Amino acid sequence: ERVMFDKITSRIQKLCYGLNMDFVDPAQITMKVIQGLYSGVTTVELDTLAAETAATLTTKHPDYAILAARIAVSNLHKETKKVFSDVMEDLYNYINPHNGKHSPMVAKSTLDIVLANKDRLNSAIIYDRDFSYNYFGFKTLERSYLLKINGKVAERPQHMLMRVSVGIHKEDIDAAIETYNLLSERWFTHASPTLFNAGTNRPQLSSCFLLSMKDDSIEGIYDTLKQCALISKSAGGIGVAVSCIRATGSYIAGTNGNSNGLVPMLRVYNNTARYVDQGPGAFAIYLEPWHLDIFEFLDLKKARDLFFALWIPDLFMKRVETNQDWSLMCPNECPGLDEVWGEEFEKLYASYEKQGRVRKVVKAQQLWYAIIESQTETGTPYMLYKDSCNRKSNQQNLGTIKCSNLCTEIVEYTSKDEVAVCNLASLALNMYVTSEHTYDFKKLAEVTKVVVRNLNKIIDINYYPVPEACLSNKRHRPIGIGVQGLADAFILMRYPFESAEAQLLNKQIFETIYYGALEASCDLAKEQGPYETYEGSPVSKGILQYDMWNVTPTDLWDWKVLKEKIAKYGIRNSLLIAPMPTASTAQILGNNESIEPYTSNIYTRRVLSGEFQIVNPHLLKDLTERGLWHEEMKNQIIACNGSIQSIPEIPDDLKQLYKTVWEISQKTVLKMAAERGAFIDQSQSLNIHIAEPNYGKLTSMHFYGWKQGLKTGMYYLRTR
Ligand SMILES: Cc1cn([C@H]2C[C@H](O)[C@@H](COP(=O)(O)OP(=O)(O)OP(=O)(O)O)O2)c(=O)[nH]c1=O
Ligand SMILES: [Mg+2]
Repeated sequence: ERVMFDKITSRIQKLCYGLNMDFVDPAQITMKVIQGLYSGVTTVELDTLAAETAATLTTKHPDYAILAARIAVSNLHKETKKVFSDVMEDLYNYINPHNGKHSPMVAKSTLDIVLANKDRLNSAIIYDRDFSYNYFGFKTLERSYLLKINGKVAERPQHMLMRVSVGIHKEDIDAAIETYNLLSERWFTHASPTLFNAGTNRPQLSSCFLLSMKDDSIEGIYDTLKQCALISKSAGGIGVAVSCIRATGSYIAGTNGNSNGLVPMLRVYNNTARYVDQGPGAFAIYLEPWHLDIFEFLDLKKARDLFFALWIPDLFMKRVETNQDWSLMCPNECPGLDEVWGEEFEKLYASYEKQGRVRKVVKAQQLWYAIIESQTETGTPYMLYKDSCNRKSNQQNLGTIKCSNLCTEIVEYTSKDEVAVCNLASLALNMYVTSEHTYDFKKLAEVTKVVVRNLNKIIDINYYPVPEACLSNKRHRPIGIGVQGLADAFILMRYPFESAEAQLLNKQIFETIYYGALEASCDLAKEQGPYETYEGSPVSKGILQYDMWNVTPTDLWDWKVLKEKIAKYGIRNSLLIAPMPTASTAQILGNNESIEPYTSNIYTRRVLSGEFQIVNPHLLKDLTERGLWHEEMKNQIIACNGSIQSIPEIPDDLKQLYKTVWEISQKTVLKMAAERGAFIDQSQSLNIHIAEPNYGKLTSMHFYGWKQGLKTGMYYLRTR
């Protein structure tokens, strides 16, 4: 009797294994999916209509997103070949059908390793792991990370991961399989470039590059510009130290004229970033605040493809705080201020002052408030503390570090002959919480060892866009291991972000990563010898990052014994740790970004023409299981900008747990950054969230960060 309303309900019901059926209701999906109408429709339109329908119910319970993903994945599975070696073969044999030209999508060398070991590699893969993404993390993979033939996905998520593994580990099949298992289980992820390009020809595997301007001359300026344009060709973020370029109106000997300053120079850099965007290039431009063009620099963005950062010496900060004057200089009149830091900077700068080699004197506080006025409008410039960066860098023996990278986590040496490179991965901190609410530190360490070994192998396979990058990387072998899902780990342990329980876990997590990392880096040194510039470095003198912060680790790990291992063998890598923003990879694994708390408990994702409302999944489980969740409450939470603090019916323990970043003290945020920072040998990407900007309050956040010892005081300022 008409009927046939279940039928499709059963198809949906089939993929609900393990979901919370108190809130997931297949019939609800079918009521919208039916309206399926059509005589000419089949088993392909629903699956995509049911997946979309399930995904909009993510606001009723999080398992709807898991159901949406299973529907979408099983659908992808039937439009895809199962066998890995066969997808790689088709990727290689791709003839671009309308230019005629053979255009292989994987490297011949990769495919040949694959075909030579297909039985082991094909059978190592477990396709049910493709079902472990939530809908939105799957659609991100589908959009950018799975190779397409015809505009039709050929790679399963498993196929992509296995390519990446073989791409990294080559003929080492044991390694490749181990890394496959870690990645497919989600214990860590490689950074986006690695996922895109490993196993391909053109394996541009790195994330960001750092440059110093070659010299203060048209010649110099345009070599650097070229270098930037070549790097931009290959998935490059860029940081550029620009302080050695002479100021506006300074004398040019050879044309008897006057320099045009930084601004019109940077117009060229800005247009090169717009122009070379693979076909959206972004350069971060780093200036020291003594440079005479500082005011015009802080007023420009008010240059859309440039991002601005101050490389700040302690002296400037002391001058601001004691209300003294601040001398602005042209680097051509006063050379080498950017080649030197700390005492040696303060003395040389002071000496130019005593000589009256000064182009303008301002009150330090006039410049200070130009800076924070800039930050209020654009949220830039980024605030980096030059002297902290150098004082606590294991690359010290190389010389003064002139800048950081696009996202402020990388503090590495650069020069005329060297472009610094960021080789990146992240650990998924939430995955290490046991089902018994304890933190598995030993597994964390063991995973970090694997990441180190992979990042070292990447240094050696990478396609470098300029030879100065290659030289840099091979000489010092730095690596940047970050994290994601710290907020999620806290919540899974039931710790409020500001609680003493989290503050200790926070310190222990990062003791552990630095420990494992050093341990693998030392094991690699035993096998292959220390990196070339290791003799001289603070680590070669028995000094580790925490010693530079005058911090004593907790009792969790035996540092005495590691130091003996390092004293004997050295380490393979000049630097190891750098919590980066993880914007794209966090969105794939379904964690919150990096070290950041949840910015809001309700947020939207776009998926093509779709717009989806998502509730903090930890929160939504808590609210649903306490019979508190309904639509009228969702709308109250939206009306309070994602806060649950003024909703009377939520118990105060959950309110503590689900504070948004706006409601968490930024002083605490900056403090925990300094505390884990003692075990981070580079820096960390650290935004400040102040609800409504207040010049006094911002000045006070900056000085707190500076005094805590942070290398990066502030990435972006966010106001809402
Ligand atoms: C030639 C030129 C230089 N400049 C700036 C950019 C460089 O930082 C700076 C020096 O340019 P240079 O090309 O070095 O000029 P120069 O060879 O005369 O060198 P010097 O004066 O050192 O003896 O002048 C302009 O702004 N516009 C110009 O047209
Ligand atoms: Mg010159």
